[PDB]
Amino acid sequence: NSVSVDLPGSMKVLVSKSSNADGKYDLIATVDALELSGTSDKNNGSGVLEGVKADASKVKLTISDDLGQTTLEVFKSDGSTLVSKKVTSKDKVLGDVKFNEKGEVSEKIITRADGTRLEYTGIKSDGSGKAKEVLKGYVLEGTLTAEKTTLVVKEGTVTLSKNISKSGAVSVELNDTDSSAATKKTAAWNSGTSTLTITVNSKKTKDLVFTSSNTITVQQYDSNGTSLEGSAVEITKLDEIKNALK
Repeated sequence: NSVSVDLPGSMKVLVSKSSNADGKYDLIATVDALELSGTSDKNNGSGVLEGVKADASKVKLTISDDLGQTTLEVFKSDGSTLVSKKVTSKDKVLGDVKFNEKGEVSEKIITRADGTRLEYTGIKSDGSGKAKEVLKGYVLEGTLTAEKTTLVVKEGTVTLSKNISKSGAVSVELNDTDSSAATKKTAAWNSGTSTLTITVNSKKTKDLVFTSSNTITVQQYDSNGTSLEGSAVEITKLDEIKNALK
């Protein structure tokens, strides 16, 4: 009979134990009560399965040859224009995409392997939109363009801008409208260490590290302004980021 194969994206497919006369394997899957079926020229669970929703929407599940990626698509009833696409890649990152009534990308939610998210909404034909980053304990809000995602935190006269380029590189900057030389914050970004160093009155006050684990840490400098003291503290709420900008 059949063998179960575990799939990325919390799905299972049943593959026939032997091939048919064309050398092909039968595939069966049930995705949220919808039965999908297909035929594959591989034996491991990869290939294409199809079904039809009760509202006549077409559904297709594509499993990559190495079982590393799954793509679950919903189309309009003639199967020609996309409604939604959910892609789990081999790093277990999830891409959740909605399309407008003409099947152009309208909304995209990226769920990282650690569960943090980038939520892109109201996406227009120039790739611009609204953006939100969902971190552990807090949320950052901003905009999207074809060039970058910019998430903004404001505290007093200080604006902190976290940039995620179209390819995923992070840069951070700080602007302060304060004109007093004694209290105005300025800042320098070190991309190599993903660290923003804040300075007040020609002395370093703190390092903000934007880590590869999608967290922010804050570490203070000593009263001189030249060396770090203590240890970095992980931000766990938006208030703590704002406090670092005071």
